[PDB]
Amino acid sequence: NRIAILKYAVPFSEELLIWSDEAQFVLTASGTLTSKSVELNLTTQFDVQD
Amino acid sequence: NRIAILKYAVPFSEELLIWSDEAQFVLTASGTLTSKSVELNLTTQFDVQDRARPFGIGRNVYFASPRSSFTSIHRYYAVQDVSSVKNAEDITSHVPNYIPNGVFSICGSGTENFCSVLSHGDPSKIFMYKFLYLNEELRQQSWSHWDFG
Amino acid sequence: ADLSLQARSKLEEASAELTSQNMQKVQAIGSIRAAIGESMLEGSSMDRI
Amino acid sequence: ENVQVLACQSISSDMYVILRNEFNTFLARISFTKNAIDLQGEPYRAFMDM
Amino acid sequence: LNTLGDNGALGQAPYIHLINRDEHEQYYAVFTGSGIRVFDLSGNEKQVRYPNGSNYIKTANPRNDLRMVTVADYTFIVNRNVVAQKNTKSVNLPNYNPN
Repeated sequence: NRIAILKYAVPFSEELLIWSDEAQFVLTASGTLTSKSVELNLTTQFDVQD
Repeated sequence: NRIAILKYAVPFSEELLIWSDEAQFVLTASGTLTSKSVELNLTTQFDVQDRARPFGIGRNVYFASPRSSFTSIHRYYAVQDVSSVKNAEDITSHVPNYIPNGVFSICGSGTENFCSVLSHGDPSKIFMYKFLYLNEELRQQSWSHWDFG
Repeated sequence: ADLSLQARSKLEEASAELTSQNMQKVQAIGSIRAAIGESMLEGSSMDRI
Repeated sequence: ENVQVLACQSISSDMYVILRNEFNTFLARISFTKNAIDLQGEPYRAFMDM
Repeated sequence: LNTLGDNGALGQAPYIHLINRDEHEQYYAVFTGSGIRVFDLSGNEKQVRYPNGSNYIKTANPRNDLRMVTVADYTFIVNRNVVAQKNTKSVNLPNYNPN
């Protein structure tokens, strides 16, 4: 619901963290990524800067 | 992402530990090994060296990390829950500068609760390390040496 | 001349079957390529499967 | 003074830092080993900064 | 360890990214404001040649505008300013009247 551009992404292992100015995301798939099971959740709301 | 050569592998039932310098691995399959499901995971990042002979008394593995002189022994506890691997902690923190340097063997007894490090820096001495593990809590660790003449 | 046309029909039935079997192939081979890549293991054995 | 630290980057056991003087640019490493001496000889692990 | 060069040999504000491929091969990919220099951790400078041109590195402030990832052997480099563009005049068939 808020047009947030994506600036930082840190891949760990089984989860990718997407960081946008005031909302943060986790990209986790389970098993293979595969597109069908790509998934994304809005975890935190803290502020990051450019 | 880092070309790591493989030096040490300590077989356990269920899991095999692969120890590159700067990267450590566990080879666990579940059921049969059966090529298909062989699996491998990057557990820990601690530093091992070429002459760091690892000898695993039980669940935990002791390996000597050579300094410029007076090596310091390190201990890594291979936990079945790969979630809690943490890192390899030093066991000669209280007694550094003690082992001479060139270590050619690490031997111990699980039943007798000790491991002996003998080094060619000072051939005569056998550096005893006696420990007493109680339900994963380190009750006592003692460093001493035996001089045979 | 009927059987000659009928031979062409069996060619088309075989041709349609090969495409249908080929659709499942690229899905199945493509899916395996996904897991071997993410398996971070590489080597000759994974090239074999 | 007048020294700019361009980049400090760390390998697992020691960190290699390259720093710029107003005349030169140098490469040097800071080693975090517990007791070991940095150079041969070196009676007591001297702290001479270069 | 060995001196890299003169004061101005590197950029005024360079982007420096350490490379760790092997226990034997370790480097520092420092980006001048225009151009690249690559030194080994021993201090020796390994010369860089720019086939296929450069003009991708040239940046007023390379610290902010460069994002790199060091894979096993070589590193991918993004200039944040440069906008990706589709290649016109490379069509599969120029006209190809279908009928």
